[PDB]
Amino acid sequence: IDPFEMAVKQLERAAQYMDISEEALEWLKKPMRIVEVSVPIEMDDGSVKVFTGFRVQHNWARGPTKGGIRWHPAETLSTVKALATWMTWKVAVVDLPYGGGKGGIIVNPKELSEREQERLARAYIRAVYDVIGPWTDIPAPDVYTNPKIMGWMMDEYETIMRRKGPAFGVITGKPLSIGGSLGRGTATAQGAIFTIREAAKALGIDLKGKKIAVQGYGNAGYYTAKLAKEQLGMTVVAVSDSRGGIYNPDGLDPDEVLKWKREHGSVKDFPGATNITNEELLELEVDVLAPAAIEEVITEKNADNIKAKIVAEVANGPVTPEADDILREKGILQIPDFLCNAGGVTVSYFEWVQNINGYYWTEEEVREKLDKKMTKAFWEVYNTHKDKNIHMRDAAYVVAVSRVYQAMKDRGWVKK
Ligand SMILES: N[C@@H](CCC(=O)O)C(=O)O
Repeated sequence: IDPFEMAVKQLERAAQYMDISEEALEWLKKPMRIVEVSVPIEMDDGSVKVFTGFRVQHNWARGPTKGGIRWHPAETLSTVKALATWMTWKVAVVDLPYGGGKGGIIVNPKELSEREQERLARAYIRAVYDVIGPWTDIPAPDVYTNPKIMGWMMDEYETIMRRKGPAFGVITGKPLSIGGSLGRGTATAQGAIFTIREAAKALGIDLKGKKIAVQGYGNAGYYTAKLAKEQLGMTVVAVSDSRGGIYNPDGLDPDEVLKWKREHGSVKDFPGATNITNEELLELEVDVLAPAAIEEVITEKNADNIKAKIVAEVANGPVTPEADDILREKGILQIPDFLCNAGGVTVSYFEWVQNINGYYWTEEEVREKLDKKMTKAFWEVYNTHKDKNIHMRDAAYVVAVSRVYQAMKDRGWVKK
């Protein structure tokens, strides 16, 4: 199924639940600027290979667009457009002065050396310089892209820009040595934890000593479990990676689980825990469940058997819309996927602010500001959910589209 068409259908479903003019919907259904460029690099053997690069800016009514760059062999122009459309709503729901943007290169980075990767980043910057900038379009790290490529890209942009302005702020996710920001490694987990705490407050639940289950034990899942156990004082009872899963009644130690996974390549055979599967984790009876792994793990097949009371969609769209309806019917409070993991883009916004201002904050200030933003966004989404009697995902979509529509109307782009 085409990603851009799914995004458009999602937008139309959201518009069904709110009062928006037809011209505004038609404007929002089309990216405002799409740039496709050729990216030529010199290979180590001396030959020149040309790659295809994309840079889609869906909307910039609220401010400069924001979005990461993907380096995937199966990259398409439609995926870029859909992800830029999603990024628009993601930055709108958390109330940032940002638009929607996305970039990508059709390349397999596993077969590229470090020098070839640097050449690719510099050539991409040289190609898309005319449509990016500190106040025009701020790229970010994404799949198969790391802060090292961000630093290379920033260096190339500063070289082209002749240091005439805040070249640090042209791109986020940079190393701390060059315009980096603190708390960029646990941004998603921190935002998810804040949203879970706000959900527990809204449901009247004391999380102290409660049970949490985390599916996926990568960067987001591990840090989410660790932060939950530390800050929320809850009991982490079960985790699971792509290989397998483990379950413990009393509770596990996430640091020990990560050490075991590093030692043996998987979380399986952990002492004091019973080896289980991802599925058995899904129907595990816990107060909070945080799927932080491969998307679409909750479908119609297993929606009715979910015993979780709070489902924090840390991953990108892990719940099927029919599964969404089934979970809403049972009275389970869900958190929209693009609202729960909005901590990363919020911390990227903080990094951009620090780069623009030339003044950098500490870990405590970043954590406090992230807490404030996540708490306010979640409370607004929940209030819309309760007032309009619609789904949480639908409420978040309504909030984001309403903000973007108001920004468009204030600019005079749409007269209705
Ligand atoms: N948060 C975005 C990435 C873009 C960014 O962090 O700036 C995503 O994972 O979809």
